[PDB]
Amino acid sequence: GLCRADQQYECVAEIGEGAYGKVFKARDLKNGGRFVALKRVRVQTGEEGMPLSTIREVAVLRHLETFEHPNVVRLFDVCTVSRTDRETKLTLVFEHVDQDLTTYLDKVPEPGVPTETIKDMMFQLLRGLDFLHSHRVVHRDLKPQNILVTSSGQIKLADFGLARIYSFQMALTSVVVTLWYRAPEVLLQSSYATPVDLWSVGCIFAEMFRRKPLFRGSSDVDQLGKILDVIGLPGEEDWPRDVALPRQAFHSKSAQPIEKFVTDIDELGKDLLLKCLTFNPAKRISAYSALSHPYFQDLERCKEN
Amino acid sequence: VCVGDRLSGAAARGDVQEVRRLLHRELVHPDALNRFGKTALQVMMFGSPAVALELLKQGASPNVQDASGTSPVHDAARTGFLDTLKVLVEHGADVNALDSTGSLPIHLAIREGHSSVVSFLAPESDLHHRDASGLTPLELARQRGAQNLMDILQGHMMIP
Ligand SMILES: [Ca+2]
Repeated sequence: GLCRADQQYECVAEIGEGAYGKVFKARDLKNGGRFVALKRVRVQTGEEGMPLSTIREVAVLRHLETFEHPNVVRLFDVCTVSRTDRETKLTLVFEHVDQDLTTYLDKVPEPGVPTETIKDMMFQLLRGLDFLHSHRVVHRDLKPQNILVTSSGQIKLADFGLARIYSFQMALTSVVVTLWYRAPEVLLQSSYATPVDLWSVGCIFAEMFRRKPLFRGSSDVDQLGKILDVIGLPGEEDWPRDVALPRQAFHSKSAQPIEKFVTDIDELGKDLLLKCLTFNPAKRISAYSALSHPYFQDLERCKEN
Repeated sequence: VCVGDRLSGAAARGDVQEVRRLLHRELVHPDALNRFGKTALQVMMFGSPAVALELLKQGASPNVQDASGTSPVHDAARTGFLDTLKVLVEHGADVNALDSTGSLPIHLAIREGHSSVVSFLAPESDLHHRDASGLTPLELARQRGAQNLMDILQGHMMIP
């Protein structure tokens, strides 16, 4: 192709696989032996001999990386390892952090995550997300497994930016898709934009206090029903036009007081929580407005001792 | 070979339930090699002490090294996860192992700024040891301008 990535990175373990290729944990032999994540991305080439839009998405990731936002994982390099008339093979080399939010939440002692740390971690998550949304990138699959947490408690968003494409049911491997953090407009197969990620933030916010997912459905319709049991049946004017599932198919249910499901959250947190878990995407808060909410008022950023 | 792939994949994902299933329900050897030549303890999600613990309770060798001499205690110290480093050293990992740059785990922890790891390692580490750039732990800290780390190290060196 054009670069020999195999001489700089040593694969150590296979950690994943998407529609574009496998993902490896690897060692960066030029930079101390630190771990990185190697994502193989095969880029389709078309009649005209040019890489198709996947190359443009990789361009967007390189663009984003020139800002070096602290709350997204670093893109250290893009290597083209092979070029033929049908495909380019790229290896994307990302910073790898050896802890996700799932594991942090699982190992923390009783009685759970300190209040102030929940606040600091939600502030970093929203800062990362506002950075992506302000460059028109929607994450679309935010969940505790691709929120990485450094040993000093810094949050980094990972696993975003490549278009959703068909792949042979995942190469036939890895088959159980989690719908627990998906937004109602996506479960309804309606049109979606950036508000889909604030729904997921709302679910993760709740989970930081609960240490158990808020809405555990097992299909699109069951996931919706578990949602509406808590927040109540939306008005007819909040139910999207032209979708297959009618408001009628669900219970009439009022909202429940959220403290039945989330204990220990203060009154400012409750307000922000409900503003992320707003059914109609047009009424849901934005990430930039969430950063202004009074909940973040006392952000106690490193005192003495 | 495929069980070493499965077991090390689970460990590197932090899937403690699949690690436990493989080790206790299927009784798999914790030092099985994956297709890259590594065990699960070498490649494991280093911020999940529960993974390290399952693997070490079942017999994994804590002192494995790769080519270069990097062992699990180097990676725990570099990534800064003191909880996993303590599990490793409770099960017999050597805190004075040298990687190929001749660095101790405490050299790596200093380079990354991880001050709770440097306090834990200071009293057991060879604080006179020089890496391949000729730097003891204290000299490295001073070169980074890490005054908090200097104070920790020098308290262990000023025996008098
Ligand atoms: Ca950079």
